[PDB]
Amino acid sequence: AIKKAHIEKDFIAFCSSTPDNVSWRHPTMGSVFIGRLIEHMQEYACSCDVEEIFRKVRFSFEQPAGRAQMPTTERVTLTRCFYLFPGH
Amino acid sequence: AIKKAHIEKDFIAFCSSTPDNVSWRHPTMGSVFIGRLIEHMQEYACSCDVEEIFRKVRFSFEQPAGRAQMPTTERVTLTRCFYLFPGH
Amino acid sequence: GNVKLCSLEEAQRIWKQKSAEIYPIMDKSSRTRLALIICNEEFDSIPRRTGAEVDITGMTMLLQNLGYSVDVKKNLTASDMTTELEAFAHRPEHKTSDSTFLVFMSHGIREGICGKKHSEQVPDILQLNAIFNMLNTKNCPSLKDKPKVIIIQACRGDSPGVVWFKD
Amino acid sequence: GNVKLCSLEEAQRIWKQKSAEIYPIMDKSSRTRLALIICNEEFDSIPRRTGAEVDITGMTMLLQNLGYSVDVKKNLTASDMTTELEAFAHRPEHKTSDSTFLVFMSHGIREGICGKKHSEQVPDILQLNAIFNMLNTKNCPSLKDKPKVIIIQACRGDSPGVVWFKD
Amino acid sequence: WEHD
Amino acid sequence: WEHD
Repeated sequence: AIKKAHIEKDFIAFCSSTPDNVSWRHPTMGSVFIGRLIEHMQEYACSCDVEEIFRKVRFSFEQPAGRAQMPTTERVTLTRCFYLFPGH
Repeated sequence: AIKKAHIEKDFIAFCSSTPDNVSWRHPTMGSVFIGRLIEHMQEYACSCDVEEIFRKVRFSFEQPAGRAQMPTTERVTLTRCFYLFPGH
Repeated sequence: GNVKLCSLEEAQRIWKQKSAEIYPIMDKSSRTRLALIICNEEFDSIPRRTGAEVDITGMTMLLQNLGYSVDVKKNLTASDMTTELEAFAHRPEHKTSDSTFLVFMSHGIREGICGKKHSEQVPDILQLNAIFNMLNTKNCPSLKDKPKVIIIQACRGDSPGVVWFKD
Repeated sequence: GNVKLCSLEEAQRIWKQKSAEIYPIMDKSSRTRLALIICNEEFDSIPRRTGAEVDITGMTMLLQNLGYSVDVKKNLTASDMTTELEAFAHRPEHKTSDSTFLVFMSHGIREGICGKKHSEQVPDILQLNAIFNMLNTKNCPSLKDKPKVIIIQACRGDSPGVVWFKD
Repeated sequence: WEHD
Repeated sequence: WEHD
């Protein structure tokens, strides 16, 4: 037979900056957002769910290092924690 | 002297539905989103941070009860967990 | 009241596990927390939002038990909402608050919240980014580094939000 | 590889604490995880995004070590991006995947991501809601009930994002 | 039930 | 450093 399902669900965007604002990039270091997302990913993917890891990223941009930037998490419809259980 | 600060930070929206979609309401029961936000708030405010509580709300809308609805968390810039430590 | 209270023991356990990444809380004796509820039940050209009265009663009690002074506003126009917001952003109580809760309830479309005098041919909506704009560090420094939780109960369009699948 | 691995013991501890609210994981032997990286370094009327090459190298290795097959696409136009997305949404590997990662990197404005042939007077941008639209339950049922993480590295305008305060 |  |  047929059943109804939610048209939009289990999504989660993570932008390098907040609306109206720019994001930084270095010719030999790449984007700060990226290098940092990676750094945190490599570090906490084993114990923290994605949402938490994203927060931890925002937190590292908390003290404005001149090249100020504030990463935003948007349109979140994750109804559960998403751990990446790296290693399997 | 003067220091720079982030123009946008520590925000967090929580909408009753996803974009393009409606939300439900009952004449003698009010909005489901609301009654449910409250229910969860009363229950987990003591042990879970706001973000987590919001997720738990989305999760209760996971199985489409005819009057389907999916709550979205948006423009999140919370760099830390926000526990409401009710009771003090 | 009806909110399950946090026991001193568990509070410090929570306070211990990850103190460095928690928004600081202000002492119960001195803080003056503010919360704003804007609800539109009566409309000039749209079906009345019957049931709002219960949502209002609901949120208000909740916020209060959470430690917030709740200012309630009913049936406003975008203009009025934009004004009330500028007012709330200027309130002196925020200087001694640790967070804030904004709650909107009314009909809505994909672009924003519907004000009382809204019609198909003549708009009266509050763009969502405007709320975020009026409460940021520039327009409301009293709340810098403090939680600003916006809760919205409004339609985001007309679609019923579902698709069918076979089984 | 460089990712700190999750030990069986802690994995089950995590699996124990709140099993009911975790997205299910598919067995390592059978799953075919897909990930898509769209990066625009070369532009026809905007300064080259020097440094992209390092971001690409960065994300790709990461995703792979996370267990994802990474498909990389460079310097596309909104059209091309919209096409590649429809393609990715139709890939058969998703049927046997448990989540997916989409990564965009390029200049951008407040409304969307910039495509290769973008200019001030003649737009070439991919509206953000379009990405969410093409990967939802209707246009991509293979991913229903599965994590869809979009990561975007792009400017959202021209403002420098800061305000001054006295001290 | 109605639409909000 | 540049603007993205």
